Amino acid sequence: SIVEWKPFDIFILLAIFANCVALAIYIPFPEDDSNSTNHNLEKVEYAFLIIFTVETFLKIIYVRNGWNLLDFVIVIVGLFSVILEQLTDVKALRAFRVLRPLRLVSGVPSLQVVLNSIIKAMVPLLHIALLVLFVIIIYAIIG
Amino acid sequence: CRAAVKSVTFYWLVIVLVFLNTLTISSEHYNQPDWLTQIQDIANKVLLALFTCEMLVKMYSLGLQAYFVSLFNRFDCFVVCGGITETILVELEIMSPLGISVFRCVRLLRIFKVTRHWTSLSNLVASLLNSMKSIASLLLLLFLFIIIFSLLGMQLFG
Amino acid sequence: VYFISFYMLCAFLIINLFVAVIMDNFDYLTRDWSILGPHHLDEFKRIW
Amino acid sequence: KDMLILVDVSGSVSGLTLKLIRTSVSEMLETLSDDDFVNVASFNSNAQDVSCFQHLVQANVRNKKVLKDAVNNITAKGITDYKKGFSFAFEQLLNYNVSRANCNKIIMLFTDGGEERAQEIFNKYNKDKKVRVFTFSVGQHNYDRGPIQWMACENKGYYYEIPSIGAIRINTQEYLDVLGRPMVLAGDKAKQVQWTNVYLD
Amino acid sequence: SSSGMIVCIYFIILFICGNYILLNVFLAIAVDNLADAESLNTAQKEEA
Amino acid sequence: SITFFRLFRVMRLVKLLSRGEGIRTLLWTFIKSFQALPYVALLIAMLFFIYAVIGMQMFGKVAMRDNNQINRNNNFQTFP
Amino acid sequence: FRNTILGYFDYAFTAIFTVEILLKMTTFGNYFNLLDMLVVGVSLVSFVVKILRVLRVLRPLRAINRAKGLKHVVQCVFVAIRTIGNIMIVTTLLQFMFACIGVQLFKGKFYRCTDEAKSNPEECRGLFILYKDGDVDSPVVRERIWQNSDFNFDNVLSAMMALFTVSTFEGWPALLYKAIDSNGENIGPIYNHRVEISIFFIIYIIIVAFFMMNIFVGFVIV
Amino acid sequence: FVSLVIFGSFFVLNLVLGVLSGEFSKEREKAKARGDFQKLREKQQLEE
Ligand SMILES: CC(C)CCC[C@@H](C)[C@H]1CC[C@H]2[C@@H]3CC=C4C[C@@H](OC(=O)CCC(=O)O)CC[C@]4(C)[C@H]3CC[C@]12C
Ligand SMILES: *[C@@H]1O[C@H](CO)[C@@H](O[C@@H]2O[C@H](CO)[C@@H](O)[C@H](O)[C@H]2NC(C)=O)[C@H](O)[C@H]1NC(C)=O
Ligand SMILES: [Ca+2]
Repeated sequence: SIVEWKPFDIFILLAIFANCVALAIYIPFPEDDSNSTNHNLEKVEYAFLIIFTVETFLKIIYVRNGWNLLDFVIVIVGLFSVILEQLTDVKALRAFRVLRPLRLVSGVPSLQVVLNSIIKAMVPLLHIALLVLFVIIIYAIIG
Repeated sequence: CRAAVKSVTFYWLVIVLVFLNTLTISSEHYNQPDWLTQIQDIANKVLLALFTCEMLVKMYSLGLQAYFVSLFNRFDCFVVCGGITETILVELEIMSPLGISVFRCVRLLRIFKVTRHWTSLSNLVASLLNSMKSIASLLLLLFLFIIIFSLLGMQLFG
Repeated sequence: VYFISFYMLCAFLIINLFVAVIMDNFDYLTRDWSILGPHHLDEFKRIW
Repeated sequence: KDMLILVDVSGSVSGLTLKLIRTSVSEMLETLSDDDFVNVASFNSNAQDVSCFQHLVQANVRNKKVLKDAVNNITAKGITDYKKGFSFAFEQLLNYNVSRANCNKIIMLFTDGGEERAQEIFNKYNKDKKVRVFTFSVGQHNYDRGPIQWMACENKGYYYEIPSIGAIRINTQEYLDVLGRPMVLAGDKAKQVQWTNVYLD
Repeated sequence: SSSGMIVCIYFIILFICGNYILLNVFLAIAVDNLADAESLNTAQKEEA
Repeated sequence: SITFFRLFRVMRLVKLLSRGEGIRTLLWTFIKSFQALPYVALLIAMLFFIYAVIGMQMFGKVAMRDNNQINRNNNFQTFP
Repeated sequence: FRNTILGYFDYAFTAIFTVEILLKMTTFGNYFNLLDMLVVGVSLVSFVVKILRVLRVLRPLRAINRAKGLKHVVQCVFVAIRTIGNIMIVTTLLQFMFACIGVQLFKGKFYRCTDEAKSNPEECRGLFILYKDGDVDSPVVRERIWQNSDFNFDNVLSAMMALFTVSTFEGWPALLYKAIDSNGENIGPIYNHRVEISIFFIIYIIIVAFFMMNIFVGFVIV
Repeated sequence: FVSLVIFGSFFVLNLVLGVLSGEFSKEREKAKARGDFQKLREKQQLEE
C-alpha cells in the first residue's frame, strides 16, 4: 500500500508479459484433446490468477478509471470461469484472458497517449463512416 | 599517395567491379550448365581477391582510425570479411547447403556501393533512422493489436 | 507484358484521381471550422 | 497371425485424418484370411472395443463385416492415453480361453503423433519381444513421430506413413515383409505346399 | 443457420480496425518524414 | 415492367435523411470537385478502350471452358 | 455478315481522313501531326497482317490534339510521372535484390507430382489411381506429371514475376504456403516443412507497402 | 455490382484516405512550430 511505487508496477508489467507468453504457447487442440504442456500451463495460470485477483484485493486507497473497471471485469470473469470448472461450455468463457495484454497500453504512458490521440483524431472523419453505412444499407435493401 | 582512391578511374572501375559481382550472382538458374558454375565460382574468387586488395589499399592509405567514421565503411568491411569465410568454408569439411545460400546473399549487398553516392537515398534512410524513435510507440501498439487478435482467434477458432 | 503494363498504367492513372480530384480542393481538408469559413456566411444569409 | 488393431480416436484425429484411419483399417482387414484372428480397439483416455466381440475372432467373411461396420462409426473426442491403450491391447493377446491362431502376435497402432513413449508398458507386458508392434502415422500433421517410430523399433515392428488416400492401399500390405522374415530363415522346412479356400478365379 | 453467423464480427473488426491503424502507421511515417526530406534539400539547394 | 416502379421505394429515404448538418456539404463539394475535372476520366476511358480492343484482337479467339479463368462470364469475345 | 459491313465503314472514314490531311499541309511550307499520317498509312497498307490490324487502334490517340484540356491533362501527367524518379528506382532495386534472394532460397523447390504420394521425379512416371472427392469407391485412372509451379523462383525473371504478383497482394497466400512446403532441389513438398520462411514474404510485403505508400503520399498528399 | 464498387470502395476509400491524411498535413503546420521542425533543420547542416 506504500511500497507500490515503482518496483511493484514493473513486477506487474513483467507478470503480464509472462502471462502473454504462456497464453501464446498454448496449443488449441480439436475436441478436448491436450498434451502435457497444456496441463502444465493450466496449472501455471492458477498462480497468475491468484496474483491478479490479489491486486484488486489489496487495492483500497482508482475505482472510476477506464482501465481499473476492465481489470475488475477480467478478474471476476477469471474467477467465475475457474470456479465453474472445479464443480464440474466453460471453454468459451475462457476467451477473456486475451484481454490481459490490453493492460499494457495502460501501464505504458507512451502507449496511453498514442491510443488517446488515435481515438480522438477520428471524430472529424465520422461523417464518412456514416455515409458508408448509409450506402451499404441502401445497397442491401436494393439487393 | 592519396589520389589513387579519389581518382575518377578508381571509382569507375569499382562500378564495373560491382556490375560483374552482381552479374555473377544474378546469372544463377535451375539446372544451370556446369561450365557456368565454373566460370561463376571462380569469378567470385577473382573478385574477392581484388576487393580484398582494394580494402587493403584503402585501409593503409587513409588511416586505421578514420575509416570507421561512416556507417557504410563498416558495412563494406563486414561484407568483405564475410566473403573470406564463405570462400573457405565451401572448401573445408563444413558443407552447409543452406549456409552456402545465405552467404551468397551477403555478396549481393555490394550493389549498394554504386547507389551510395546518390545524395537522395541517404536522406531517406537518415530520416527514417531519426524518426523511428517518434513512432516506435505506434508500431508497438500495432504489434500489440496483432498479438491480441491472434490470441483471440486462436481461442475462438483453434 | 499486356497484363503487367495494363496494371501499372491503371495504377498510374488512379493516382491522377488523387492529385486532381481530392487535392484540387484544399479549402476543405484543413477546413478549421472553429475560427472562420463559409458556414458563417451561409448561416447569416439564411437568418437574413 | 493374431492381429489386434489399435485405433486412435482422440481429439487430434478429427477431420481428414480420421477418414484415412477408417479407410486404412478397412483396407487392412482385407488382408486377413480364415486362419487369422483379429480384433479392433480404440483408446481416448480409455480403451474399449469398437464392436460386440470383446476378444479375438476368426475374421471370416461375417466377422470381418461386423468389425468393418463398427470402424465406420467411431468419433474423435478426448485426450490421448497410450499406456491405457497398450495395456488393454496386451491383455487381449493373452487370453487363451478362446480359440486363437497360437502364432504371430502383432499390435497395429493407427495414430498421428504424440510425445508419449510408454516405455514402462513395453518393459512389463513384453520383455521377451513376443509381440510385434507396427505403428502407422496417418494424415497431414506436424506432431512428433519420434515416439511412434521408437515404439515400432524396439518391438521388432515397422514404421509406416500414410499421408493421403493414395498411400493407403500399398502401406497396409507391406507388413507381410516383416512377418515373413522368420519363415525365410527356416529354409527348406518352410517350403510346404498350401491350398487356398475355394474362390472365383 | 442459427447463431453461427454471429462470429463474423470478428473478421469485420479485425479488417476495419486493423486497416485503420495501418493507415495511421504508414501515413504518419511518410507525411512527417517525406515532407522533412523536402526542407532538408531546401537548405541544401540554398547553398547550391 | 413492374420492377422499375417497385425498386424506386428505397430512394424516398435519402431526400429526408441526407439533411444532416455537414453531410450535405460533404457530398456537394466533392461532387462539384469531381464534375470540375472531367478530362482526367477521359484518359481512363481511352486506356480501357485501347486495351479492350487489343485484348479482343489478340486473345478473343480463346474458347470458354467452365473450369478455366476464361469462361462464359470472363472472356475477350465482346467489347463490354 | 457483320464483319463485312464494318469493313465498308473503314473505306468511308479513311477517305474522309485522306481528303482532309492533304488540306492541312497546303497551309504549310507541328509534331503531333505525324501521328495523323501514321494511322492513314496503316489502313491503306492494310488494304504481317496481324500487326497492321492491331496498330490501327490509335484513333482516339489523335483526338488529344484537337481538344484543349486533354492536351493540358496529358502534359500534367507527363510532369507528374517525373515526380517519382527516385523512389521508382529504389523500389525496382529492392525488388531485384529480393528476387535474387528468392532465387537463392527457392531454386527449383516448387516442383510437385500430380499425385501427392511421389516425392522424386523418378517416382512420378506412368499412371496412377485417383479417387474423386476423397471417395475410395469412385476411382479414376490419371497420369502423373512432374509439374512445376506457375509462379516459381527458378531464375531471376521468374522471381521478379512472382514477387510482382505478391506485391499486387493477389495469390500471395498460395505462394507463401507453397514456399513453406518447399523441401529441396529436386523433391516434392512436405506439409509445413519450414514455417519460419514466411519472414521473407512478410518483410518483402512490409517494405513494399511502405514504399507504395511513400510514393503515393508525396504525390497526392504533399 | 459495378456501381457498387465505384460508388463504394473506390470513391469512399478516396474520402477516408483524403480526410484522414488531411489532418496529418494539418498537424504538420502545428508541428512546424511545436519543437521539431526547427530542430531537424538544425541537425542537417552540422552533420554535413
Ligand atoms: C542487372 C543485369 C546484371 C541483368 C543480367 C541479366 C541476366 C542475369 C539475366 C537476363 C537473361 C536471364 C537469362 C534469360 C534467359 C535464361 C535461360 C533459362 O534457361 C533455359 O532457357 C532452359 C531451362 C532448362 O534447361 O530447363 C534460365 C534463365 C536464363 C539464363 C536467365 C538467367 C538470368 C539472366 C541470365
Ligand atoms: C479365462 O479368463 C479369465 C480371465 O480372463 C481367467 O481368470 C479366471 O477367471 C475365472 C472366472 O472367469 C476365475 O477362475 C477367476 O476369477 C480367474 N482367475 C483364476 C486364477 O481362475 C481364467 O483363468 C481363464 N480360464 C478359465 C477356464 O476361466
Ligand atoms: Ca492426440
